[PDB]
Amino acid sequence: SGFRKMAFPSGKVEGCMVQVTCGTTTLNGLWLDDVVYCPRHVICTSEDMLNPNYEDLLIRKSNHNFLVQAGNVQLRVIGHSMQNCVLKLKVDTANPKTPKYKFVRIQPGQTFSVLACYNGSPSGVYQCAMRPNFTIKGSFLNGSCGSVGFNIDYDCVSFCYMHHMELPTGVHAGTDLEGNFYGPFVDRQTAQAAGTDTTITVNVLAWLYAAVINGDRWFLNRFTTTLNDFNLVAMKYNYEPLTQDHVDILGPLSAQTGIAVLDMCASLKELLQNGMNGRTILGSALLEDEFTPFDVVRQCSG
Amino acid sequence: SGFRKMAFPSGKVEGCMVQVTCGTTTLNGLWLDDVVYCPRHVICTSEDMLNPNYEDLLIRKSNHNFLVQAGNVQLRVIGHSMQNCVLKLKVDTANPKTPKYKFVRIQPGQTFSVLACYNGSPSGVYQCAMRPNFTIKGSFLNGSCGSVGFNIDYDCVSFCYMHHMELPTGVHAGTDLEGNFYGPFVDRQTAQAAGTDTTITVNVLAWLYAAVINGDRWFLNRFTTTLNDFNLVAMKYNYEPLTQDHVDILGPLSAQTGIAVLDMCASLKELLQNGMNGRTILGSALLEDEFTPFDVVRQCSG
Ligand SMILES: CC(C)n1cc2cc(Nc3cc(=O)n(Cc4ncn(C)n4)c(=O)n3Cc3cc(F)c(F)cc3F)c(Cl)cc2n1
Ligand SMILES: CC(C)n1cc2cc(Nc3cc(=O)n(Cc4ncn(C)n4)c(=O)n3Cc3cc(F)c(F)cc3F)c(Cl)cc2n1
Repeated sequence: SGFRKMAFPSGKVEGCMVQVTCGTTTLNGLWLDDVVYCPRHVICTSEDMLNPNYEDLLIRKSNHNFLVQAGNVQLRVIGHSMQNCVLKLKVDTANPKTPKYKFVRIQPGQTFSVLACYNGSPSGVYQCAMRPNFTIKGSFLNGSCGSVGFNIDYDCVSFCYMHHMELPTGVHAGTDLEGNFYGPFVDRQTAQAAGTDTTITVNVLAWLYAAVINGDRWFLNRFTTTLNDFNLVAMKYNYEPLTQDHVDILGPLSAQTGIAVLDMCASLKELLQNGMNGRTILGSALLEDEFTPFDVVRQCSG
Repeated sequence: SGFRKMAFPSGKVEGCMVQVTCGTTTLNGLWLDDVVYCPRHVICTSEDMLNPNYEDLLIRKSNHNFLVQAGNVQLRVIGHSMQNCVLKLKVDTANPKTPKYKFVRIQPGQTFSVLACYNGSPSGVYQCAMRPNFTIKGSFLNGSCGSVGFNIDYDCVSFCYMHHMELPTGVHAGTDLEGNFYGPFVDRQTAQAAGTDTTITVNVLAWLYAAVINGDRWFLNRFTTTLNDFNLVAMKYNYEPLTQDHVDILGPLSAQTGIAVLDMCASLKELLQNGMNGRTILGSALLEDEFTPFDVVRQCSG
């Protein structure tokens, strides 16, 4: 197909990555104005990591225990606090590369760009989606803790994810920039399982709209459905139910193609019930669920 | 610990993107030190684009016919020349964000990051490969002309691609930074086909090693093959030959996984002859060929 996982240009975020070290424990942090944000796990020694008491651990730290570096350049820490699972270190220098920014908490299905970093040095950028079980299928090595995920709209970086940990199945878990985990996970080095995942229905529908835009439309039928009936069927096939917000974000694709959202729902319901019977959509037998309606419009229309 | 198409961080290149305008024709340029590089197609009017005589068109221009804009700042052009299909505009100010850089010509099968840009403004970043038929399967829209492809090694940006055009099939053609096309194409608005494409065998093997590293092993078998006998089958299926150099560069991945290169070849041979019978590898329903061995080593080990 002519669709790629495309990331946002990463330069605005690259200019904000720093390294934070407490003793020998080291990870990545995010320097915006005169504050550095990073996972509070940095304050753990190896022996603390299993079952940390973060209040007690933080109480015994002072500003002079935190080594924050921009490249090789040390930034002096002049205050510290903890908000949920994020440490906030106030530094004596406002980052001159700070972009316009927001902190946002995203829903499952939403996509974002990840800047994978090691020792405060950006290494790679890629797009990924928040799964319905609140994990991401990222690509992260040891030392990636504190890498961030983001979108860029207008000229403003919306930070939505800070990476904390790998789960036993190789998927990834983390927090928003206010330190609240996505999903039921905790920041301790214990085995935590993600729940069973489901397919992101709103994104599958966006993919079907993308196929229509490109002239691949064999799956359009003469039926419609109600949203409630569709949701009840979807859940029988391990598909997420649609929300009212999902119907709304499909609006532009519906308008562009002239296909009502609930008619697309009826078409997807036929595919769930009957399978693709050997046919392909956009050259594939698999339905893509990590392109949002906004991703589709970006790549089709710019 | 996950496998994604990962691009280089784009910030070093973002700082070099400008807009170039000649008359009403406009596209993207690359500002390094005191020179702006862009496709010479920019000197064409609408009527010229169908069948341009570029040396004629260029002698009919002066420095003041070129408008170069870097954000809200106009750069004064104080000289111009052509190098093959690349226009070089000397400006009166050096770019302070110029990275350390080189111009390189890549080989089919090699990968690079693309920074897609519109009207001099970076819009997205993604990884792609130079196809054996010297096209690229990019994500590019109208106005992307002059976007660049690059790799980053240490702190040095190696520019390898400058985007020119989309072919009727929806794939893309462009030049190196010395203005030579990859492939049999010309910078004329006329329908151009590429040669028949093949699959990049060494890259498929690298990606199968990535699959094994990430625990996806169903396709392994215990057949063995010689390099020659694998190559006879590969060529039958429109796969590129595997050379001894290819075998050598897969060595690190062979060592890591304990799977001899020719044992992986025997696995690939079976996949070509039998298909993947509805199964996936690393979530893909088809054999992926846009990851090089180095790509896999970098993403799976650092
Ligand atoms: C001795 C010094 C140098 N030192 C050791 C450290 C170990 C740490 N623990 C983690 C680091 C990390 O990068 N990741 C992310 C990840 N993504 C994919 N892979 C494979 N790894 C982790 O998951 N962890 C474990 C972990 C991190 C948490 F934030 C958490 F709440 C629980 C965890 F189990 C770290 Cl962070 C620093 C180290 N420094
Ligand atoms: C403002 C007005 C006066 N104006 C119109 C222009 C048209 C131009 N022509 C192209 C622009 C472009 O971005 N792309 C790349 C691309 N990638 C995917 N898509 C769908 N399009 C093109 O392929 N072209 C066509 C094209 C470009 C060449 F460099 C070439 F040698 C032959 C071509 F047919 C341009 Cl470049 C500027 C324009 N300005």
